[PDB]
Amino acid sequence: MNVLTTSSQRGGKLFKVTMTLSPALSHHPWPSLDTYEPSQNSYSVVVPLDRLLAEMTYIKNKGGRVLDISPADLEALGPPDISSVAIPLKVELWAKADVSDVQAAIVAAYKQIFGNTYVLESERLTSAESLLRNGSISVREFVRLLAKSELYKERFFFCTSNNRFTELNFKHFLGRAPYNQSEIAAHLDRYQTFGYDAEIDSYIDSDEYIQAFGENVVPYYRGFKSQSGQTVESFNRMFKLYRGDAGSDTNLNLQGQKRRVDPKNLLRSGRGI
Amino acid sequence: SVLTGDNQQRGSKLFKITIALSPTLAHHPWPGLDTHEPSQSSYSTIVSLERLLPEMTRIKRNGGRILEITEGE
Amino acid sequence: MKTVITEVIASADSQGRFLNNTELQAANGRFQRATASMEAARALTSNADSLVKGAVQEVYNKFPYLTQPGQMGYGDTNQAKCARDISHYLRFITYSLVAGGTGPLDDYIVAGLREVNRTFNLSPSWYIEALKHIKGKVGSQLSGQPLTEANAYIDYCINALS
Amino acid sequence: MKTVITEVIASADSQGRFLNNTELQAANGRFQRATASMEAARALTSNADSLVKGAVQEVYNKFPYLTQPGQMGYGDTNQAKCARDISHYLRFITYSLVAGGTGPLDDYIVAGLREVNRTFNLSPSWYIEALKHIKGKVGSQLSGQPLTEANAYIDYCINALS
Amino acid sequence: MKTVITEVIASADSQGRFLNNTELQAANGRFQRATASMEAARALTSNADSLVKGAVQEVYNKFPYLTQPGQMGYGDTNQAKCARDISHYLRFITYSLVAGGTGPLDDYIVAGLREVNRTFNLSPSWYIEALKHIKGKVGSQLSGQPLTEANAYIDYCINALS
Amino acid sequence: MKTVITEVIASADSQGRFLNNTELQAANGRFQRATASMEAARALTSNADSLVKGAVQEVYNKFPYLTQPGQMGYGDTNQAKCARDISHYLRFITYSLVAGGTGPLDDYIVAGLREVNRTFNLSPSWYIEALKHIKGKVGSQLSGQPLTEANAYIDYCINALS
Amino acid sequence: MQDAFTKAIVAADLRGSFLSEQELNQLTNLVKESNKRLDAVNAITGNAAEIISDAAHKLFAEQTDLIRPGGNAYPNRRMAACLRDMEIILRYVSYALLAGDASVLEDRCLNGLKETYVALGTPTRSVARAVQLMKETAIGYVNSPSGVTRGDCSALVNEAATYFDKAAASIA
Amino acid sequence: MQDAFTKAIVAADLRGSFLSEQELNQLTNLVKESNKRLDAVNAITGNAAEIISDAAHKLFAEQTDLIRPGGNAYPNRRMAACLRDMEIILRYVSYALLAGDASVLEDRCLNGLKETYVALGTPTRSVARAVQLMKETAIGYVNSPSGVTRGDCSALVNEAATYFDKAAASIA
Amino acid sequence: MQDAFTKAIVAADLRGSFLSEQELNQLTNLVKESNKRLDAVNAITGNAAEIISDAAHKLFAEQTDLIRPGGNAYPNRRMAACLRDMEIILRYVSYALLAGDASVLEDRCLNGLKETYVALGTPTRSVARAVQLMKETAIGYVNSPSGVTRGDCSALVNEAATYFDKAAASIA
Ligand SMILES: *[C@H](C)[C@H]1/C(=C/c2[nH]c(/C=C3N=C(/C=C4\NC(=O)C(CC)=C4C)C(C)=C\3CCC(=O)O)c(CCC(=O)O)c2C)NC(=O)[C@@H]1C
Ligand SMILES: *[C@H](C)[C@H]1/C(=C/c2[nH]c(/C=C3N=C(/C=C4\NC(=O)C(CC)=C4C)C(C)=C\3CCC(=O)O)c(CCC(=O)O)c2C)NC(=O)[C@@H]1C
Ligand SMILES: *[C@H](C)[C@H]1/C(=C/c2[nH]c(/C=C3N=C(/C=C4\NC(=O)C(CC)=C4C)C(C)=C\3CCC(=O)O)c(CCC(=O)O)c2C)NC(=O)[C@@H]1C
Ligand SMILES: *[C@H](C)[C@H]1/C(=C/c2[nH]c(/C=C3N=C(/C=C4\NC(=O)C(CC)=C4C)C(C)=C\3CCC(=O)O)c(CCC(=O)O)c2C)NC(=O)[C@@H]1C
Ligand SMILES: *[C@H](C)[C@H]1/C(=C/c2[nH]c(/C=C3N=C(/C=C4\NC(=O)C(CC)=C4C)C(C)=C\3CCC(=O)O)c(CCC(=O)O)c2C)NC(=O)[C@@H]1C
Ligand SMILES: *[C@H](C)[C@H]1/C(=C/c2[nH]c(/C=C3N=C(/C=C4\NC(=O)C(CC)=C4C)C(C)=C\3CCC(=O)O)c(CCC(=O)O)c2C)NC(=O)[C@@H]1C
Ligand SMILES: *[C@H](C)[C@H]1/C(=C/c2[nH]c(/C=C3N=C(/C=C4\NC(=O)C(CC)=C4C)C(C)=C\3CCC(=O)O)c(CCC(=O)O)c2C)NC(=O)[C@@H]1C
Ligand SMILES: *[C@H](C)[C@H]1/C(=C/c2[nH]c(/C=C3N=C(/C=C4\NC(=O)C(CC)=C4C)C(C)=C\3CCC(=O)O)c(CCC(=O)O)c2C)NC(=O)[C@@H]1C
Ligand SMILES: *[C@H](C)[C@H]1/C(=C/c2[nH]c(/C=C3N=C(/C=C4\NC(=O)C(CC)=C4C)C(C)=C\3CCC(=O)O)c(CCC(=O)O)c2C)NC(=O)[C@@H]1C
Ligand SMILES: *[C@H](C)[C@H]1/C(=C/c2[nH]c(/C=C3N=C(/C=C4\NC(=O)C(CC)=C4C)C(C)=C\3CCC(=O)O)c(CCC(=O)O)c2C)NC(=O)[C@@H]1C
Ligand SMILES: *[C@H](C)[C@H]1/C(=C/c2[nH]c(/C=C3N=C(/C=C4\NC(=O)C(CC)=C4C)C(C)=C\3CCC(=O)O)c(CCC(=O)O)c2C)NC(=O)[C@@H]1C
Ligand SMILES: *[C@H](C)[C@H]1/C(=C/c2[nH]c(/C=C3N=C(/C=C4\NC(=O)C(CC)=C4C)C(C)=C\3CCC(=O)O)c(CCC(=O)O)c2C)NC(=O)[C@@H]1C
Repeated sequence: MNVLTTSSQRGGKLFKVTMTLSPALSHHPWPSLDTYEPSQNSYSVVVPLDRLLAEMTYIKNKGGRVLDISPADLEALGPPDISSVAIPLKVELWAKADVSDVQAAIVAAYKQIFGNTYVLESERLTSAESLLRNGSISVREFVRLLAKSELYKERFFFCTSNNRFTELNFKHFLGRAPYNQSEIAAHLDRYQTFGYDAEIDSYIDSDEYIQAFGENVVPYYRGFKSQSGQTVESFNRMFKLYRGDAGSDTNLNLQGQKRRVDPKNLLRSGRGI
Repeated sequence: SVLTGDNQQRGSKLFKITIALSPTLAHHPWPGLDTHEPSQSSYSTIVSLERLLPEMTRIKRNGGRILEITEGE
Repeated sequence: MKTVITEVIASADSQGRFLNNTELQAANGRFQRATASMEAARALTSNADSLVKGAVQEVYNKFPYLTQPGQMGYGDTNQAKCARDISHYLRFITYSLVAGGTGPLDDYIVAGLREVNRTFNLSPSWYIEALKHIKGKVGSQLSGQPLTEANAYIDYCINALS
Repeated sequence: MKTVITEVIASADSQGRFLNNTELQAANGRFQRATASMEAARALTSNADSLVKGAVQEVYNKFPYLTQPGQMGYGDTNQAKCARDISHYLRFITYSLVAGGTGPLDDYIVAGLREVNRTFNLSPSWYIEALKHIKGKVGSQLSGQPLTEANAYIDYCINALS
Repeated sequence: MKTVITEVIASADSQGRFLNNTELQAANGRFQRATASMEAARALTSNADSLVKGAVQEVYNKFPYLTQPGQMGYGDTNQAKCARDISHYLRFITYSLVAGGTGPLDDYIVAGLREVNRTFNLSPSWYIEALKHIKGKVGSQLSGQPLTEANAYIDYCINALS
Repeated sequence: MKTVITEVIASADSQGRFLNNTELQAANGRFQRATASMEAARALTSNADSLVKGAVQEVYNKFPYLTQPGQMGYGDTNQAKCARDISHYLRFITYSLVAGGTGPLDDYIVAGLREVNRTFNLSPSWYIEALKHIKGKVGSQLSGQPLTEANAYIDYCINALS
Repeated sequence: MQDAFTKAIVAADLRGSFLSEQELNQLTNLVKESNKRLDAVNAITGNAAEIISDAAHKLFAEQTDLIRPGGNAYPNRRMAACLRDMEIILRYVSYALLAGDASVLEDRCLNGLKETYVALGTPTRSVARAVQLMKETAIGYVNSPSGVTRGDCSALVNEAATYFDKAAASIA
Repeated sequence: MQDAFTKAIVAADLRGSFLSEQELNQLTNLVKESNKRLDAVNAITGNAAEIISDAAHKLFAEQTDLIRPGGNAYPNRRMAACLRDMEIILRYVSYALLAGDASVLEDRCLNGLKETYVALGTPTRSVARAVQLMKETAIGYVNSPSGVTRGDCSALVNEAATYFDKAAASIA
Repeated sequence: MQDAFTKAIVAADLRGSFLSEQELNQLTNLVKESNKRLDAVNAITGNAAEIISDAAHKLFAEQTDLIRPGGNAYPNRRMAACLRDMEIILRYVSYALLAGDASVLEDRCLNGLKETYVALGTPTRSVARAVQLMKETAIGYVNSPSGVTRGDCSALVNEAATYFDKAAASIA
């Protein structure tokens, strides 16, 4: 939830704490077995740093358990600005592209395909770049090569879960976020029989890819603007998948690869399987 | 597009495919009705056998038809 | 075709880098093992036939009804095929021992296995017995690492079949 | 981090398949080699210091002007750093021997090498000499495969630096 | 779930357009047919049991050895399962008649059919006989379009199984 | 090639839109500037040679050891090259002044700069001095905006080199 | 990624130090066991299909409802998933076993798994159960092979267990 | 892909036969050379950077015009490419050398190379030249190493040559 | 796509005219047959699996070599493809049959097929053969059903044939 003050009247960094409530922790003043209000299954409190230790011990000594702690300053921050992704920009690689134009595409591709994540000089792929700019490879095909590359696998696919990798994939290859639990299930099954290459192939091959930026257009962010057959919630999920500019998909950070989109949220948009 | 070297990293027999291009297959990111590129109304690509079936089926459903198939080597 | 050597090349190639010490170490592994592998192949190759007879046979004992008229096991054509097929499995196995990888097996036998078998109503079970019976016999002519290798590959198929 | 073991896992994992005989062969290779590798590391680790002194020194002989005032080689701080740095290179090399892969080298030393060096105006050349001088000394304390291994890794850096 | 009605909605929805005459025509088709379909379902639903008994039975006649000890057909648990399963097939078929589409079948039965069957070593063949035997019986209680419908769906499964 | 004029065309072209007031404003900016730029180029072009001599020279003063035998600065071939190279830098700079964009510089000089320099062991430092020395001389023949322009471009390279 | 060797390195790195002689001796001996280690892995991979098949049978005999209409393993499509999952978990476990380190398993396979099951309504407890059932069967093979030189595998066997258990726990 | 072993297999397959004992003996001995083979490769990879650097210097001393305005190696951008290419070719050659088979080299690398060069207006002749220059330098190392057991590498040396030459030819 | 109706339209359009009364009567008649038409299709789809299975058996009994090492249907992988292809062709044919027009079949399926087969080294003759084998079996069902109202389907039967034949021809 929103927190209204970053700091207590006495100086003290507030910290939002989220717990699963337990009947002992709060109960109705009613006859019969004590029940916590259902709406507050996940309770949140903002506590000053001083009372944080005591607060957390008490929660845990009852049947409570801590879902997560977060500094109030990071919380109660604006939802990321969509300014740059509201209109993506878009890059076209003409035939007979001069030297600079090819460079721009390359850069743009690395940006979108890898997230903000930085690609070092050694990481960068000369061979693939070589092919582009003497013809022979489509922008589309380059994009396939990047997702095949180990660089991609090491960041996105080898650290996190396949559940996470799918949506990670969706965002990079298609601006969209994933809609529905089915998409996640389909990709997982594809991966088990066909393997990693076939799964990567299935996003570029998909008509949604073809319909937008089909060939010789660097992929851009379709999500954040209204798309055909897109669940309304997907738009919200795009805010979870995409956090600000200068926010990346990073194996590097503590517990780097986690799920931006909770499984339950996916279930809301659609169920059936 | 003449292959400078085997485009694909993963290896199988490769086949060059020349297709007449529908605007849909390569729409330009332009306002109004999308136009495929004039310079190439006949994109030619190199494909691995495994990808060859998916590539052809996707080409088929889109307007454009296969002008010719040639083994890439 | 997937062998140790091809893979390291592939991996090296993807990242776009020279073969460094990492990969050579791996290669070395393949070559050291080969001596055992090769031995195993010589042994299977020689006893081939006898292994095949024994297997085919077994299958029939295991599934008597196959030999009854109107069944698959019945009438020589089918028996011939049955023989042929097992020969193949064996053949490939030897190949794989020598190539030092599952490669040969994957591409000949395994890929498309299911659908073939479905469309012609070959029951995996059968093949399996064949293999098992074989494995048992091989478990006499061989020993130590040579044996171990033979098994690995034989099994690999069992798992693919099942 | 790239070692033999991690790679085969990775490759297996990508394809979505169990570790089969192919990969184990490779692993085996890494383990057999280790005995030599490990030996080499014990040797470098022991003589570390002496190697470092010798190297740093060398560099100055090779590039006298560095020690003149207003240069990089001049004034103790810099010398200290110079020492430190080479120590590092060595340290990592040992690591890589033991880990049985370039991995440790790649991630600590190599990745970002260029830009660091550019921004602080460290000339690759220097490092290189250091290494070469080292290589020469190591070429006495070691022999046979142990030696060979040591070289491989040392070189790997030379090439990355250049 | 794929029924006529859901599909046209889907198609309309994808293009982003209102349901126009095109789709309604289609829908109309589904509704006209329903009368026959519904009839068929009432007939199967009533004779369910008897159909099931008959089928299970058949299978055993067709594959005597199943009932021998150490086989799959042997011992009540298995027989119970065998019954259960066929019941299901039937159940779904009725559903599909009423829903006016294969949908119900696809999502319950067909999706994942192969792998389940593989992992538990259920032979498609069996099921098939069951179905066929059924089809034959149904070919008495029904007639004309009602019949035709019943067949269609029954077959649809045969093909999926095989 | 990146100049003001080419870019606005490009941007217009991408969006698929006519050149509107926005872009022309930009163009107007360029061409207004040109008068100064052009002046600067006339000045560099004329004194070229003298600038080059002076620079090359400087470098040697700055790095005496280069002229010693067994070094890079030593023996005429190398000196010739050294001259040639700097000429180039200058040449391009003039071009860029006239073109009214960095374009010419980017494509000739900058792209691939690093790797070339690495593979042939040219130390960026050198070039830089050359440039600096130049900048200093130019800081006499020119004045006001003409000067300012000259600097901009000269620097642009310094930054690219470093 | 990580494994036994790499790990020890990393530790050493933060101290900023060459490897302790003591520490080498961990790795030295680790090498010696290799052969055993390998065979262990080989045993799992060789029997994979079976391990699962088996575990499943037992899982469904116990929790009848999973396979009853309205349960989580019904209908076929769901059942298939359940089997697939088991396999995956196993696959990873094996990987770990070779590496000599949980990490790979924790990051690729386990992390975030639990939450998925709950949101879907897949009952975490049952999943865990399955994992154990697998464990026991697997050990069965690891520990009772044919044509291997007879010796003591316990050390490896236990480590195997642990991996399975980390799995069970984090899912549960 | 292919390599020496796999190849022999494939041949055998089309005949439909088990491998001839004679044929095994090719492979048996091929194995025995491994160690030599490896060291050869190791030598190239170890010296890679240099090999190229060297070859280049010589290439440009000979064909001065390549580096003059209007030539193909000018300006920087182009030069860079030219270096990169040389290296690639080398990389592949090495790969082949390990495999014990031209294929990999032909299929990934050489195939289409000529045509590219042509379309660009790169002078194929000069490219070929470079490849040879490389060849000689490379052999230099293969044949004169340090810390290797003394023995005869000729067999390998020649095969190396051939690979280089296939390259030279198909480019040219 | 195209089909019988749409086609007639298009023709009419280029003339710039309303549909000819004569032309309507083609379509009017076409409608009358629909029920027959449908059943025909239904028959194929219902028997699909079998049609193929059957044809294949016969194909391989005749051309033994296809399944011998060195032949085109060997090994498994290839065999699989060959089966798959047959089926596809069938699938399309059915589509056409419903549409009342070859187009769909020609454009999606037949176009380019010959050349593909050629490049691969697939023997076009044999493919064609298979198609016929299929044809006969298929007609078999179309023409001999049970529980359908008895009447004359010939007209449809022949059109079916033609489709199969277009296939045979263009492949061959
Ligand atoms: C009974 C038909 C089914 C069932 C019920 C059940 N509920 C719980 C536990 C809780 N149920 C509630 C419900 C409410 N709390 C509220 O305040 C309100 C009204 C405002 C409701 C409706 C809550 C909050 C709990 C959890 C905490 C608590 O005990 O109050 C259980 C026990 C779960 C446990 O493990 O503790 C059960 C069994 N579940 C069944 O088995 C039936 C199908
Ligand atoms: C240097 C002053 C301090 C420092 C920095 C540091 N940053 C990272 C990693 C990243 N930092 C960023 C930064 C940005 N992303 C953007 O897009 C922008 C604006 C557009 C910025 C400024 C990002 C994206 C990353 C993550 C990706 C990546 O790391 O590759 C690190 C590396 C973290 C690691 O553990 O690897 C570091 C070190 N840290 C210091 O020590 C200084 C105090
Ligand atoms: C032996 C256990 C049983 C048996 C086997 C049998 N097989 C067939 C038919 C085929 N079997 C295969 C198998 C392969 N052919 C290959 O090329 C490969 C890869 C090297 C394999 C594994 C194939 C492809 C077929 C289909 C057609 C053909 O054989 O060319 C039959 C005939 C069944 C039929 O419907 O024609 C039989 C009987 N025979 C027995 O007696 C055992 C029960
Ligand atoms: C020795 C050949 C010369 C020398 C070295 C020297 N180095 C620096 C500064 C740095 N050295 C490094 C190198 C590394 N740091 C790392 O983290 C790693 C990986 C483990 C390496 C290889 C770094 C990063 C720096 C920059 C930051 C720092 O201060 O550590 C200097 C100082 C130059 C400066 O302006 O900072 C020097 C002098 N000293 C000599 O005299 C030789 C010529
Ligand atoms: C009858 C022809 C034979 C037979 C069948 C039999 N089936 C099983 C086990 C399963 N059968 C199915 C089938 C379905 N269950 C479903 O939920 C659906 C979709 C709605 C179908 C089609 C499934 C899923 C199972 C596996 C789970 C389970 O335990 O039931 C068995 C038992 C297998 C075992 O190894 O224990 C049997 C025996 N029994 C006979 O007598 C015939 C040979
Ligand atoms: C002058 C400060 C030093 C010097 C220079 C020098 N350069 C080379 C070799 C090259 N220099 C360049 C530079 C360019 N060539 C271009 O086309 C461009 C872009 C337009 C530039 C900037 C290149 C490409 C080379 C490589 C080979 C060549 O000369 O063309 C050398 C020779 C070094 C060698 O061994 O290869 C030298 C010496 N000479 C001096 O005296 C200073 C130290
Ligand atoms: C079987 C032991 C038990 C079971 C499993 C089960 N799982 C699903 C569905 C999914 N399972 C996953 C899990 C994973 N994603 C990953 O990336 C990994 C490895 C890190 C796993 C293991 C996912 C993402 C799904 C959803 C998508 C899909 O189905 O492919 C089901 C189906 C339930 C549903 O409603 O989708 C089942 C049944 N549940 C049981 O009943 C067993 C006890
Ligand atoms: C432990 C669960 C079981 C066991 C194992 C065991 N193995 C050995 C020795 C070896 N096992 C292998 C196996 C491999 N080495 C490899 O390189 C590969 C990959 C291709 C494999 C599969 C080898 C080669 C050896 C050495 C020779 C031999 O087989 O004996 C031992 C001996 C003791 C030791 O290695 O330290 C043991 C004990 N024994 C058990 O008790 C279980 C059956
Ligand atoms: C260097 C010895 C000579 C030289 C090389 C040179 N090459 C290019 C451009 C390219 N060369 C290649 C090379 C490859 N394509 C492949 O598929 C492979 C094998 C897998 C290789 C090695 C390619 C792709 C290109 C075109 C695009 C690119 O970025 O390289 C150039 C530049 C040509 C231009 O006009 O831009 C050059 C200079 N040319 C010489 O001067 C030497 C004789
Ligand atoms: C040939 C160009 C030169 C040469 C080679 C040579 N090598 C050996 C023997 C070995 N070489 C190696 C090297 C490796 N084996 C590996 O597993 C790896 C990768 C990690 C390497 C680099 C090994 C282990 C051996 C065996 C022991 C040894 O070093 O002697 C020989 C000896 C004959 C043989 O075939 O074993 C020779 C001749 N020696 C020359 O003089 C050539 C210039
Ligand atoms: C079987 C009756 C005969 C046969 C078939 C066969 N085909 C292939 C390979 C391919 N066949 C096709 C066919 C199609 N691709 C399409 O797009 C369509 C429908 C739109 C068809 C009909 C294609 C494209 C391939 C190659 C790629 C792929 O398999 O997807 C083979 C194997 C050839 C190979 O070397 O891999 C075979 C065997 N050939 C015979 O032997 C039979 C007489
Ligand atoms: C022709 C190959 C064989 C044949 C066909 C035949 N069918 C009918 C009549 C009908 N057949 C159908 C079938 C359908 N209508 C639908 O809407 C659907 C899809 C859900 C089907 C499958 C229907 C409804 C009719 C009309 C009523 C009826 O069947 O009694 C005839 C009768 C003539 C007519 O045009 O109505 C015929 C001849 N009968 C054969 O024996 C041929 C071999």
